[PDB]
Amino acid sequence: YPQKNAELLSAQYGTNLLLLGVSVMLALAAQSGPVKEEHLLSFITVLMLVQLVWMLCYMIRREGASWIRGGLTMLALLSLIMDAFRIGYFGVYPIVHALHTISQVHFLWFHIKDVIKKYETFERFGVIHAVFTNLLLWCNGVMSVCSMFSTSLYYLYPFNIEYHIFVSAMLFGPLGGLVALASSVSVLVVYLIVSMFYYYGVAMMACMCVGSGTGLLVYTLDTELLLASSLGSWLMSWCSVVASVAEAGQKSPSFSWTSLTYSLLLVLEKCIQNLFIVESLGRKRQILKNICMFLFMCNISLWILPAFGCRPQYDNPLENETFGTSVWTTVLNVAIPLNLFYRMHSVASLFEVF
Amino acid sequence: YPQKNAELLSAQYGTNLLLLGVSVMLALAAQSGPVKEEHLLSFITVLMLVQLVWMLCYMIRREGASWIRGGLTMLALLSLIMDAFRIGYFGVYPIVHALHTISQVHFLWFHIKDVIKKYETFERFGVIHAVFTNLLLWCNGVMSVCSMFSTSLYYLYPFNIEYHIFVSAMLFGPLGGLVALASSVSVLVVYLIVSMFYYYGVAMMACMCVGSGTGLLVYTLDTELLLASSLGSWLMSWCSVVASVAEAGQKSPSFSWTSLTYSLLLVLEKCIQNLFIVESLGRKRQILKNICMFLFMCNISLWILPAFGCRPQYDNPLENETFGTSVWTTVLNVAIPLNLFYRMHSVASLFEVF
Ligand SMILES: CC(C)CCC[C@@H](C)[C@H]1CC[C@H]2[C@@H]3CC=C4C[C@@H](OC(=O)CCC(=O)O)CC[C@]4(C)[C@H]3CC[C@]12C
Ligand SMILES: CC(C)CCC[C@@H](C)[C@H]1CC[C@H]2[C@@H]3CC=C4C[C@@H](OC(=O)CCC(=O)O)CC[C@]4(C)[C@H]3CC[C@]12C
Ligand SMILES: CC(C)CCC[C@@H](C)[C@H]1CC[C@H]2[C@@H]3CC=C4C[C@@H](OC(=O)CCC(=O)O)CC[C@]4(C)[C@H]3CC[C@]12C
Ligand SMILES: CC(C)CCC[C@@H](C)[C@H]1CC[C@H]2[C@@H]3CC=C4C[C@@H](OC(=O)CCC(=O)O)CC[C@]4(C)[C@H]3CC[C@]12C
Ligand SMILES: CC(C)CCC[C@@H](C)[C@H]1CC[C@H]2[C@@H]3CC[C@@H]4C[C@@H](O)CC[C@]4(C)[C@H]3CC[C@]12C
Ligand SMILES: CC(C)CCC[C@@H](C)[C@H]1CC[C@H]2[C@@H]3CC[C@@H]4C[C@@H](O)CC[C@]4(C)[C@H]3CC[C@]12C
Ligand SMILES: CC(C)CCC[C@@H](C)[C@H]1CC[C@H]2[C@@H]3CC[C@@H]4C[C@@H](O)CC[C@]4(C)[C@H]3CC[C@]12C
Ligand SMILES: CC(C)CCC[C@@H](C)[C@H]1CC[C@H]2[C@@H]3CC[C@@H]4C[C@@H](O)CC[C@]4(C)[C@H]3CC[C@]12C
Repeated sequence: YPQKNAELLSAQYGTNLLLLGVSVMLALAAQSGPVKEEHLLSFITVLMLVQLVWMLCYMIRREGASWIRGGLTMLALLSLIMDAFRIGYFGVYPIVHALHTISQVHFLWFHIKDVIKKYETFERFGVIHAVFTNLLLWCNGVMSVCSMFSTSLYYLYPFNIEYHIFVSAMLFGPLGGLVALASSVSVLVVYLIVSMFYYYGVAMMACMCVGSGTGLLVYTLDTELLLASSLGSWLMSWCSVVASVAEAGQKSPSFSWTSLTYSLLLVLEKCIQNLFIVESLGRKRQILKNICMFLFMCNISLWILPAFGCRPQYDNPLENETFGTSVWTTVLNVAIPLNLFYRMHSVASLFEVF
Repeated sequence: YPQKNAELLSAQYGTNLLLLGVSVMLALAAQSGPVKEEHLLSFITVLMLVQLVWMLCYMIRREGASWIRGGLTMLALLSLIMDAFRIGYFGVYPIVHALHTISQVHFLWFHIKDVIKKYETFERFGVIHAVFTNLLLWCNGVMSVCSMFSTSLYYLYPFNIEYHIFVSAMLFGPLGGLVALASSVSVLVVYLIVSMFYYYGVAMMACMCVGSGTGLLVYTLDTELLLASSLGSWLMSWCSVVASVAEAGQKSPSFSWTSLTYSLLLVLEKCIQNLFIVESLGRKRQILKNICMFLFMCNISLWILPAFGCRPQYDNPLENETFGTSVWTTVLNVAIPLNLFYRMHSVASLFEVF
């Protein structure tokens, strides 16, 4: 049997798998009579069950990496406690999801590395199924003692979405840094006990742009992953830029050239850092070392801030009136958990450079 | 200067170019105060002007293929008369668009082939700009004597969108066939002078599936283009399948197992034909020849039918109540002009096989 056809036929299966999801999601976004949320939960439940069964059949037949695995396991633990909370609240979906999570963690830990290397068409259909089950659970995620459950679900939400992003992915000077690490926590605490976030972010992004530009002046999977994760922040930034300029057209002190500069600096920071990292992969070596140090000790600060819930973007009245509550909320729900992945990738890459 | 960075930096530019569009489109879909349609028209007008200027600078510095060029030129002629009608109705956009169309046609005809071969960073930024200007004009297209203008704009609409698809692309037995060619016109005329369309399509897709399957039993850019264009019909089909099943849950004779079979056959037909074509690229040779003949003389029939305006899908009350008028309309607006590209590609490929 020619094996190229398996790549094509499986690929067609995979895209039909995604497109069926889109159809059921579209019929749900419309909030029409015939399609209810339970139909989407049933659908994906059926896809997880199919996956589990595939893994069981595989086990029957068989009669950098450290950072990736650590991130995967910790995200899995958070996505599993997310289900412990859902199950505690009361349906069926959180149980199949918990089983799926446990399965994925185990398979990725022990087999995806080299066991799968020797393969034919069974694995080619299995992997595509897993990729489009995860990449469709991220869709469902993004779309979707009462205060105890609400608080825990809030804090765990970006980690469940990031979990799905991370699994999708796999299946398919120094003094300023050290001060910044303490400042991140200080900003978080004072926020919990708005404008400080934007001022901190602008100052931090300007310093990062200067550092990375200096490093460039002194001078394929990683580049693609950096760009793929960068798109979340780029979308969020351009939404803020469009709303800020549109309001700036009329008489309004809303923007105060602080949300526009912030958004443009975020775009510039990412566009420069991606090149610095890609290029990195006698007296000048020390400054390059200081650049690598100051940069990842800064990356961590901007990764802790959204990770611990200080995110003020959901409370912005400008881009909610401009884009709509559900649209702006969804855009933030996409950009935030992907940004939490990008920053860790950046830290690990800069560390390995150093 | 290292040239790899140009690929990365230009790529970042290109995706930011797309994301800015998305932001302005999102602020427009919301139909909020600050963003009007004129801001989107101004935006893209600015991008075309930039492109034109790029081409002028390029000309200053310089001090299968037949089917592709023919399709491009005829689509350009239809997209240009589209502007002749818009200009006749009265702003600025149709004039810049006409200039853009004339530019593209000329550049693609004489230079894109080999003149650009010798290049550095100017061309790398130029091509990405052109790709994301066209691939964003397709977005605007899809979203958007009065009866004379309405009639002409209706008939020319799929050809303007297909024009943008085609340009995006480039920048980045026998007796049954002969009868089918006459039947396509007969069906078109009787439709203009509904159920016949669905019965014809079901009969035709079942015959195509049998032919292609038989050919497979007897036994990289083209495969990717076939899949990329197939996704339009796959989305449209899964929308019909989801709405049909959801209605089938309740007591309803709407589906009548004619829209569900049609949609599933369309998916199967495409999934089998894509493999037949990819595999194709003593006594059994004659049947294979008959298969190639019967198939492209059938492909043409299903390409003439939507091309000449017999498309009844816009009048479906089921998938408009199920998905919403604007959503179902948009889905058809995507699937139809892409399907018109797929079928021509299929005919040209089968012809070359024969
Ligand atoms: C890298 C490749 C394999 C995937 C590319 C990312 C996808 C996961 C993205 C691409 C476009 C996205 C889709 C864009 C638009 C919509 C429409 C949206 O429907 C709406 O609610 C709009 C208004 C309405 O219809 O109510 C629901 C999510 C969905 C299907 C999307 C979910 C995420 C998708 C599939
Ligand atoms: C990588 C490149 C080449 C692809 C670029 C595609 C992105 C620009 C897409 C992918 C995900 C999309 C988003 C995914 C889903 C939605 C859902 C939609 O929200 C709704 O569900 C409708 C509101 C309601 O619930 O009524 C608004 C559009 C938005 C934010 C989409 C906007 C466009 C995005 C960012
Ligand atoms: C092959 C690569 C380079 C591109 C992939 C195809 C894109 C051209 C597609 C992918 C997802 C699509 C987007 C999906 C979702 C939306 C949301 C949509 O906004 C809505 O109207 C939803 C509800 C609302 O917000 O009112 C407008 C079109 C847009 C931006 C899309 C336009 C076409 C996009 C960018
Ligand atoms: C190639 C693979 C890996 C990517 C799959 C992405 C598709 C599933 C995306 C690309 C284009 C998207 C469509 C582009 C734009 C819209 C606009 C949106 O319509 C609106 O503008 C909102 C209605 C209003 O105007 O109020 C509804 C979703 C829809 C049909 C999107 C549904 C999801 C689609 C088909
Ligand atoms: C990885 C895991 C083993 C340890 C850390 C992950 C955290 C996200 C988890 C671990 C246990 C969780 C806590 C237990 C229950 C709590 C209810 C209420 O009072 C506010 C949130 C509340 C205090 C939770 C916040 C998030 C926590 C702290
Ligand atoms: C690798 C990475 C994915 C791990 C992330 C772990 C964090 C999400 C965990 C670690 C410890 C947790 C905190 C401890 C208890 C806290 C008190 C109460 O107000 C609820 C939030 C509260 C402040 C928690 C927020 C989430 C934290 C910060
Ligand atoms: C390529 C081009 C040179 C020739 C064919 C392309 C067609 C899509 C174009 C050519 C001229 C166009 C016609 C001229 C004006 C007409 C107004 C009204 O009575 C109904 C539509 C109306 C009759 C148009 C239909 C579409 C036509 C027929
Ligand atoms: C290569 C490909 C992109 C070329 C497509 C050309 C067609 C769109 C053109 C060719 C001739 C045109 C027809 C001639 C006049 C017609 C009478 C009136 O009722 C308006 C529609 C009317 C029936 C036209 C529909 C569009 C046609 C069929």
